[PDB]
Formats: sequence, C-alpha cells, structure tokens
Amino acid sequence: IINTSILNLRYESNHLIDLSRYASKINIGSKVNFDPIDKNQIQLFNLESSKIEVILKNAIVYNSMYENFSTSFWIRIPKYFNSISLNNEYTIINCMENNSGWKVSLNYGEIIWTLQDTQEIKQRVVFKYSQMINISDYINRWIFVTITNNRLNNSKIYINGRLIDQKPISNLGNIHASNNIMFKLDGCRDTHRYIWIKYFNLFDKELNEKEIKDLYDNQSNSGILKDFWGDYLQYDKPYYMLNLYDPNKYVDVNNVGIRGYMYLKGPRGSVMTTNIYLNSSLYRGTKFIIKKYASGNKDNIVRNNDRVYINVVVKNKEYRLATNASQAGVEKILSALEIPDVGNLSQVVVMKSKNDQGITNKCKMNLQDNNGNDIGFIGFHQFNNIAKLVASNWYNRQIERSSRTLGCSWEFIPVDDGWGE
Ligand code: NA
Repeated sequence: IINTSILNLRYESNHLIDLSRYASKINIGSKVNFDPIDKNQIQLFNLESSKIEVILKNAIVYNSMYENFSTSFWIRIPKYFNSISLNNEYTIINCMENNSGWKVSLNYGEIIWTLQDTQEIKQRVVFKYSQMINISDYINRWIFVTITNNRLNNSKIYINGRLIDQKPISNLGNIHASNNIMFKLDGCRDTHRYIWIKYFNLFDKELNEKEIKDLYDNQSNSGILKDFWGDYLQYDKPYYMLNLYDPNKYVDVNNVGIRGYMYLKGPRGSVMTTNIYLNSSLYRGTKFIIKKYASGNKDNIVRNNDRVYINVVVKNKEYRLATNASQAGVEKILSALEIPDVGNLSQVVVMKSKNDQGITNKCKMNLQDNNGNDIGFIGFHQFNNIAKLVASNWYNRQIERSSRTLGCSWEFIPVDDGWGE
C-alpha cells in the first residue's frame, strides 16, 4: 500500500523527500525540528517558519466529485496545559483552497478531519480523547491516524487501526483541493503549542480495514521496544516504571541489598490544572536504567530479544536488579544489589515486546540465570499484603499454554516536555 501511495513523505539520505513516483517538491521552514534519534519524527512549533509545504504534481491535485482518497500519519500531541487551548480549533495539515478541499485540525482533546466542496457543503469527523483520566493512551503518546473517504458513502477516521467515527459525505459535490499541502499550526493561540508528526501518506483510494491494520503494524517498527510515549526505548536513559496491573502504584525499594526488596506502593497521587487536566502522577518511584549486556553494538536503541541488565536508582545512586533463584517458592523476590556484590545472582534480562488489543508500548522482562535458564518474567506478587517485585516462570508457562497473564507488563516513562509534570 505504501508503494502505491501518491505521496510518501519520508526522511532518508539526510533530507525530507517524497518517495512516491511523483516526487513532489518539499519546502521546509527553518524552525522545523527533526529528532536526531529518528529524523522521520518531525516537530512543528507555533511559529510562522516552522512549516512544511508539499508542492503537489498537477496530476494528483484533487478536483473531483467521485475519486476516493485516504491519508495516514502518526502524531504525538503534548498535553494541553492552559485554558487558552479551550475552544480553539487550529489547522495542522491544510489542503484547502477557497474553502474547498480537506484539512486536519486539532482542538482541546480532539483530532478533526474536515471536507468541504465548492458549494459551501461541509462534513467533519472527530476523534475525542479526555484529559480527566488516570492513565491516557493518547495524551502525549504516538497515535496512528488514518482517514478514508468514499465519495459515494462515508468518511471514516481510524485511531491505532480501529474505526472511531464515520459520517456520510455523499451530499458533497465537487471537491477542489489546494495545489499544496501545508503542515503548519494555523490559528493556534497557545504560543507554546507544538506537534510531533511522522510517516505521512496520501492514497488515491479508500483503504479497507485490513490495509489499515497492515499499515499500523508495518510502521510500528515492532522489532524495537518503545517507551511510554512511543519513542524508541534506549539504554543509559532513566525511566519511571509503570506496572499495568497496578497503574496506581509505583516502584520503590525497601532497603538496598539481598535483605531488602523492590515493591509497588501507592497511591501515585495526581497532577492537575483545574478544568484542563487531572491525571495520575507519572514521575514517581525509583527509576530504572537499562544497561547493555552485549557491548559490541554501538547503537543505543533497545531491540526485541536484547539481553540487558537493569540498574535501579536510589537516592542518586545506581544498584543492580537481581535475585537468588534458589529461594523457596515459584515467586523469586527481586532486590536492589550493590553492583560490586552481585556475585552469581541472576540479573540477566531478556527484553520483549507485548502487542495485544490494549495499551500500546508494553514491554516484558524475562530474567535468566548466568547459565541462560529462565527464571521468569518480571512482575509482582502479594507477600504480607505488599506487592513485591518478583520473577516467576509461572508467567511464562501461561503464555506458553495460551493462558492470559497480567502483572508482568511494564511501561518505561522518561521525562518529556509534552507532559509537564
Ligand atoms: Na552499571
């Protein structure tokens, strides 16, 4: 599908370019930022010179009553912090000329798609997300957007590959879109507002549900683990930990050493600005730092099946996550060990991805002994009314026997400007 797209905006050979057969010209403003870790991730600020303009080849300029078309892209929208963002819809992707064409716009907790013909007939499809929520799947996290348009039926908006809303557009007549596509914050009153965007595509047909799911999987880069926000998980980067079975708890340490243990304690508390957002605090607990087991690779991205060590930060000092698997029972309680005294304790962790129909960017950690034998996925277990962190082959066996397992799925949360906590 990507090879058949009429616009394939990608960053390669050290420049942003249209990879389609049309090779439409790209005009990049001076205040456009490209992520050094992944230059396909584009940051657009609320500045006149923070814009990208695509000069479409004349053959693909939309001017039709009947041609179906679709668009897909990923977006990461920082949390709205101020009341100035209320009741302020602002365009981000503009293909309107004389108020005919299409455009993508944003508002407080909304992603909006608008179609309008040449006779003042308009239709909108909207995806709504709340900021009054403990843990949000959408606030400041990478979202895959797909919008399809059937001129004889409906316009549909998809989020992470799932249909969210559809509205009829068959009453619209001739849609004559703009000769260009302007990626730019237009009409936003929040001077600090920005967006992240990547993998923009334009299609000259109505994508079906299977094609959208396949695009969502192909562009997810499943061989690379992700942090909570959807960026690449990295080594040597401090992360606040979130266990998905107990989202209201955070990781803490009950004394350093084999005599102590790591556990989950709550509540997290809340961060809030009245009438704007009310969420669970994410910057809580002892931070984890992922360390390389194979130092022969210079790259700092954590990939699937990588073996790692887990460092634990306690009072600005780093310790080693480990356990003695010879302890009684199937739930091996984890401790934070002094790095010089790890000895032969089990500490090697195999990082894994976990992709189901729930929250994205799940990670799993399979602890192994120094001989390579599985100790079990890292989760937690109730000991004396305390949720102590454990490694248990019980988790691994349920997955092997097609049983559902919860408690061993984690998210790594780094400090990000889009969260502001
Ligand atoms: Na270390």
